[PDB]
Amino acid sequence: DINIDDILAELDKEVSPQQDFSDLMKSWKNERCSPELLPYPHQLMKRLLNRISMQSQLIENISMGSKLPLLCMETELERLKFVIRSYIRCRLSKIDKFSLYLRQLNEDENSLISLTDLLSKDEIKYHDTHSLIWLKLVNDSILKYMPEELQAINDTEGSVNMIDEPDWNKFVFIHVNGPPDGKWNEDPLLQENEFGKPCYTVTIPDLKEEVELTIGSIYVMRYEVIRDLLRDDKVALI
Amino acid sequence: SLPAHLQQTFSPEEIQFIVENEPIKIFPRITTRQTRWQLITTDDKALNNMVAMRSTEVVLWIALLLKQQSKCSIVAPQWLTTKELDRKIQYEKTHPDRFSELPWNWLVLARILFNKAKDDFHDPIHELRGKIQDLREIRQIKVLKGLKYLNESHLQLDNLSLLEINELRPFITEIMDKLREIHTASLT
Amino acid sequence: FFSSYGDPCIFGSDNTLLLLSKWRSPEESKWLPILDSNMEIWKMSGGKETTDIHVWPLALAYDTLNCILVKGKHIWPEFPLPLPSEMEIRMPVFVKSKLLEENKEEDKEIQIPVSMAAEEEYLRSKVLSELLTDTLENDGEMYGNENEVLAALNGAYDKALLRLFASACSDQNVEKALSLAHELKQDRALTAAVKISERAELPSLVKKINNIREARYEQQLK
Repeated sequence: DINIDDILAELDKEVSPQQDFSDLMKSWKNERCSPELLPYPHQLMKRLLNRISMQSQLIENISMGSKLPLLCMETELERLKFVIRSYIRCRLSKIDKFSLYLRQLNEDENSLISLTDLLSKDEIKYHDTHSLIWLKLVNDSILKYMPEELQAINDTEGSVNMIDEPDWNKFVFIHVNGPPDGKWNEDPLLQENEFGKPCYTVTIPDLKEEVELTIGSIYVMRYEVIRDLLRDDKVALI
Repeated sequence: SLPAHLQQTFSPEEIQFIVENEPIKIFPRITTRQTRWQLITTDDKALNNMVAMRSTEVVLWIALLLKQQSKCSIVAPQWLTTKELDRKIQYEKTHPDRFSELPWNWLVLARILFNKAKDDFHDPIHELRGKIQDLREIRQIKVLKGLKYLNESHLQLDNLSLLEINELRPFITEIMDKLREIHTASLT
Repeated sequence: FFSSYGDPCIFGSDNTLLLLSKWRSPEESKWLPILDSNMEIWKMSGGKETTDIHVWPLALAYDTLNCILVKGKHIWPEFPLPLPSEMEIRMPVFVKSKLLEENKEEDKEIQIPVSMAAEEEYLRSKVLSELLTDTLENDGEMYGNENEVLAALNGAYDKALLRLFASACSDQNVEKALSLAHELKQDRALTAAVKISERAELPSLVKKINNIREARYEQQLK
């Protein structure tokens, strides 16, 4: 019999502050779990901080001018500020642990990414000056007494490597979202399993093995194996 | 800098905070439709356009904020009823490996609504408190069977709740990491 | 009680809701059956006779009944007051035996032919639009937006008719399809009907629809 659902669809059809907070929640949750330091959202933070300032002035103006709407506005601003506070504290904690690694990544002239791409201006200031403070402390206290072959602080060639770096093979929990627009027919990686949902396929190279990541199922997976799909928002960390 | 207990995981307070951003259905006892709310992380139209005893949808934290006072009443989710919970227990017993398809926030939302909104249910609350317990016990049996398959490569989970995952996270990931270290050391 | 727009309404001992239409015009005033509670509980129960359940009405808000769902011996509520429920009106068109045959987890609500659903929607849209129109014609808008609801009802009305029309075309009943085409309002819908007729491979009906579209375009130009 004659289908018309498409005829009805074509007949029938004839950035926001809400979205930014969802992106902030996404960034916060991903930053907490992942082993590496993810790149800073430069644009989002500018817009959010401006909005916070304007809302604060509006609350003051209305206060100086029913109680309940003010209640809602005040506690909403508290809820918004808490997330940003937690997020920035986590990022600074990551910068403490990978300071020499980030410095070495910046000193490499052939690096595919610059340190200013990855970090915010405040983070750059913190990294630079904190490294000098720590360096002065150990340089005078310990290294002043060592012979010239052992006076380097970031030595790679010694019997133990003095530089730490992320564990790229850490296990993480994931939830498979698919492409964000619902465009299952457009995603080139998204093949299909038999009589069911679409899926992605990944190769785990130490074992020479494959797995199928169906939409909507949860997995415990190595970080490096799923890094590209995470960067493309095909999956989200639980 | 960050506390030691927050290096790799979310505390239950953060889990409650995450769940509180979801929408929920309410009956208001006052009309706001013709100051205005002027929120910045949500829609603002719904709260500005309320009419008494007309059903509407808002975020859960504002819903609990209103229900603190006379001004509001909360409609329970449809899965949170005796008939549906009976069917889910039967599914759990019937399929001895699969987890039943409850929503990702079922434990958190049940233990919020039973405290803040004990008066707004239709079923007797002393039966719901029993059936929630039955579901959690059966799921714990199924979890204890699954921890015999920790391995060097991966694992699949389905319909396991957020709080249930967060409860187990530091054990699964640690033991799995050490099995990986032992295996790769023999390859190198 | 009176509706939320002053229409007279009453709930019968048969547990049916009746509304008086066209009361402003005595040669056109008429009583309309707009909702049967028993039929709703029958479908809700999966086609079962849960006579332990009773409906206690409260008030009518536009298209939706406010009511208490009472269970047990006594067919009326008690203290402390249980919370109310909300329920939409729908036209009485269905048959139990036919819907059981169409249907043929154990309590799952019975599945209905698309023809019945579209028919019921078109009737419900028509009645709702007429009542709202009469209200606006005499008493105007209270709030400044009810015309938009009336526009939505007209869209739903043509949409329901297009599905029924397409069914008639798929059955190749040109006579019934043409009779249905007269009842469509917007030329958007008539254009869709032309496309539907092309899919049905009915050039005679394409011709006659375009005759109607040209005639109605002339009436629109006049």
